[PDB]
Order: sequence, then structure tokens, then C-alpha cells
Amino acid sequence: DEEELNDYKLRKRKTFEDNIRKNRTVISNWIKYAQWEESLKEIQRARSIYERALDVDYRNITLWLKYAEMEMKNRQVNHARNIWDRAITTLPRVNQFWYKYTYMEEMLGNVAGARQVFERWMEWQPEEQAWHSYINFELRYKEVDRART
Amino acid sequence: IPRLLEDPEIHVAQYPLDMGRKKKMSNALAIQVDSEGKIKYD
Amino acid sequence: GVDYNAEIPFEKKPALGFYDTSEENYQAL
RNA sequence: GUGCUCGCUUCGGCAGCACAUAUACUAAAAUUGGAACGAUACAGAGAAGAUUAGCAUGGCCCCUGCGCAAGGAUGACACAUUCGUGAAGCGUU
Ligand SMILES: [Mg+2]
Ligand SMILES: [Mg+2]
Ligand SMILES: [Mg+2]
Repeated sequence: DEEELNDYKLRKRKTFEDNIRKNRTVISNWIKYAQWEESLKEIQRARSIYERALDVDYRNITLWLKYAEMEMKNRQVNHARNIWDRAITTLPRVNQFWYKYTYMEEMLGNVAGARQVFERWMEWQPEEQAWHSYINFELRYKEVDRART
Repeated sequence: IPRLLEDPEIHVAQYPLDMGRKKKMSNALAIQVDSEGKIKYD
Repeated sequence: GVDYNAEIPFEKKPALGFYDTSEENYQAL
């Protein structure tokens, strides 16, 4: 343990950095690195990795999903909330972000929050299915007037 | 008389809804609404 | 040499957003 | 410090005035930690079976070079069968 574990981390950690520096992008390297630090519960490091990966390629939707997911897995609700907001702000067209964002809020219990999100979403005049999901959302509660509106 | 947030003369510490009485140093950056409308999520 | 194993190479503390990250800390291995 | 007050006034002292106005990583020290391309030792040149010519590309790698020239090993670095979960959304019986 105390030192023996440590050396292991240097070899992995250093290797991860080498891979990234060599290829720069190829975000499977970024992601694997993030995952490893997440597994060791060094999530502050993980956050920085994800942010660095975003600097390289902010459009990559798998990256963002892995980032938000990581926060949620560690019960870091408010971090996740921030991240979701960013994702939808910079890549509004990606419907996956919206669906997950509303789902998370619903799970947390924040119906008002979810409603707010959906109202933002609808401003983009999206797709038939999105509207259906908003209506269905309302219909999981009575809220028939809202649905009709 | 109330002794709860629900309910100057009182001469009591009363905090009526949610003004914090103990240090938190909370991260959150104040949510804002502008004039009539919107939570300024931007 | 110590830009790795001593001190976090380059650090970006995450930006802080409408929620409380003060409380959160994480477990050892 | 120099000169001048028909200064006190002898030639000693004292007084007044004018002129002259701020040097300096203060050390003649003490401490404190990266490099020699030394020898030694191990090992031993990219590309395809081998032997080799090279221009390149990229930069938390340099060196020589006045150089936007050219060299440094091309400077080094670059490692055919056959599917199903789990969750969510939408439409239908
Ligand atoms: Mg040759
Ligand atoms: Mg050359
Ligand atoms: Mg070369």
C-alpha cells in the first residue's frame, strides 16, 4: 500500500498523459483517463480531465454525457446541474442532452425545474417527438390544462 | 410570538423564510430574474 | 519530474454553478 | 573647507554671512540547490527479407549555426461463421 499503490498510479497516469500528448485528440484516450481517475475516486482530477477534453473538442456528445454521468454517479447534483446547463447552451440541437436533463430533474423531484427546462427547450421549436415528451411529462401528473396549452 | 419562519417589535432573532443564520460559504451564484421575466440561465 | 507525482500538473478547479460543491469530498482507495 | 564682514579685535579664540548639499546591487562574505556528452557499466541505427539514399509531418524535445540557409542517424521522439442485455422516448393492439 502506502508507496506501492502510488507507483502504480504514476505509471498509469503518466501513460495517459503521454497518449494524450501524442495524439492530442482521439478522445477515447481522454475518456479512458477520466474513467480511471473516477474509479479511484479522485474526482477532482477527473473533472479537470473532462474540462481539458472539452477544450480540445466541445462538440463531442459522448464526452459531455460521460462528464455529466460521472458527476451524477458520485451524487454531485449541483455539478451535474451546471454541466447539463452548459451542454444545452452550447449544443442546443442535441436532443440527448435535453432528454437526460429533464429526466434528471424529474428523478430529483424538481417538477418545476423540469418544466422550466422544457419551456427553454420548446423555444428551439424542435421535433414532434420532443413536444410529445413534454406533453407526456405533464400527463404523468394530472395537469391536463397544461397539456392542452 | 411565532418562533417559526412561517408567521422589529418582537425583539427576537426571527428569520422569516430562509435567511441563513449560520456560516455556509455556499458556492451558488445567485440566480437572477431581470425586470419582468426570466431566470437568467444564460 | 514532480510535475506529475507531487503536484497536480496543471489545475483547473471546476467552475462553480448555482449549487453547493462545498460539502462534497471523496473516499480513499 | 575657502573667502568676507573698516565683525568683537587681537592676530588666539569666538560670532555672523556667502559659497559648497545626500554615494552605494553597501559585503573585502556566508549559505543555497541544476549542469560534464568524463570514465565506467549495460545495451546497440528508421522503412520490407537484408543493406542502405533521403526530403518531409506534429511539438510541455532539443543542439550547431548571423541566419527566413544548412546540418546534427532521414537529429531524437511516433506502437469467418453469429448476437443479446439495461434504461429512456414515441406511436399501436
Ligand atoms: Mg545515410
Ligand atoms: Mg535535417
Ligand atoms: Mg527528422
